[PDB]
Amino acid sequence: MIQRTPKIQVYSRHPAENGKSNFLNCYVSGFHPSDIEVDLLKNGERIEKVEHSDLSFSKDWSFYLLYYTEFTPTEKDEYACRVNHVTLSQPKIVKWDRDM
Amino acid sequence: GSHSMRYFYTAMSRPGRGEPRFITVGYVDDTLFVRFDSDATSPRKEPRAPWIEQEGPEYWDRETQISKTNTQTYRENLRTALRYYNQSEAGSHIIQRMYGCDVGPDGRLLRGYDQDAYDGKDYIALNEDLSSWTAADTAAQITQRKWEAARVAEQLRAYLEGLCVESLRRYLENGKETLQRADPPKTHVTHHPISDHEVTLRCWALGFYPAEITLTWQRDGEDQTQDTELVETRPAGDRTFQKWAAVVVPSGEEQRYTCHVQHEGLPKPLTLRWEP
Amino acid sequence: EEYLKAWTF
Repeated sequence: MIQRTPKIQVYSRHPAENGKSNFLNCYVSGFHPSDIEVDLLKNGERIEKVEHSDLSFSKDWSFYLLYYTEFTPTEKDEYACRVNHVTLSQPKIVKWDRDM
Repeated sequence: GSHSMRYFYTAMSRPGRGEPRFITVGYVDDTLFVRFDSDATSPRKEPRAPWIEQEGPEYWDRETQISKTNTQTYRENLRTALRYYNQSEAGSHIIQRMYGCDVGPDGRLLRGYDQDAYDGKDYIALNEDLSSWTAADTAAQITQRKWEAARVAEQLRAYLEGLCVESLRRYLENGKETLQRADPPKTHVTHHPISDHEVTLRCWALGFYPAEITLTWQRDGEDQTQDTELVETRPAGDRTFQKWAAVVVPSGEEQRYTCHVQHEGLPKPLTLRWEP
Repeated sequence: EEYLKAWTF
């Protein structure tokens, strides 16, 4: 049967401002089947207690979820989403970039 | 404005790992108001919006019952789907349903829906007439025959023109401070040099509700569909949505490009430029 | 508000 690979975006709820508290989000979308593993990373390492939205889907039946955690961005602290799904042979890492 | 209510079911089998998970989520437009999960500690329909908390204990009991009964229903459906497609009982499969109603600004039924999919593929859909069905294949025609025999469309039709629109009308009045407020996008154009010879112009839209939005770039008043990178509208986490459109442009040519924004919360469409 | 019934395949 047929499988669709997740689309990935890492972004903040509000425009990033160093030392100013915010939310880091990872929005995975366009995927099928529904099972997915998404981590938010801080300098390479799994942020604990990340929360997520309830499983829903679009008109084409492809699923989507928001994963989110509080964060205070800084100059040098790197941030990323790490995503795995049956469609991917390896976990996909996507870095946070304040201009994306 | 025009509005919609939708219920989304996902039923996911997981052989070796218990009975299929059943999830239901309800939406008015782009706002989730209710949820149910069979994998919850004590599964019930839960409020997800302040304007639904209103409804009394009987509402919550009656809605929970519906979801517990439908858990069994969609679990049977999954077993049946295996047989109709001659599939093994070792694989994991998914059934989804969407159903609900659209209403116009006077709150009259614009159209109703009832659609199922199996493994991300169309299975059966109630047609727009609310009287007939479209089966995607010979498996789904068995269901159609069963549903035709049982006069299912008639029953959906009574619901869709009746309770679906009555409740959405009530939800809209109770949640009118948010459901009937459109928030316009906050828009700006950013500038990111790529090379000596090329730059990215990125047109942002932030803080908007509902999710619908058009963001386009023009060069000398001509649409740049092929030459624009357009991200999927993403949620911010505070009810609002975000989007951006990007164009790579030659150095010195930034003023030939204009960003155009259309959104419900905007009385007229917007035109933005890179403003150095 | 949901509809009472769902029907099997």
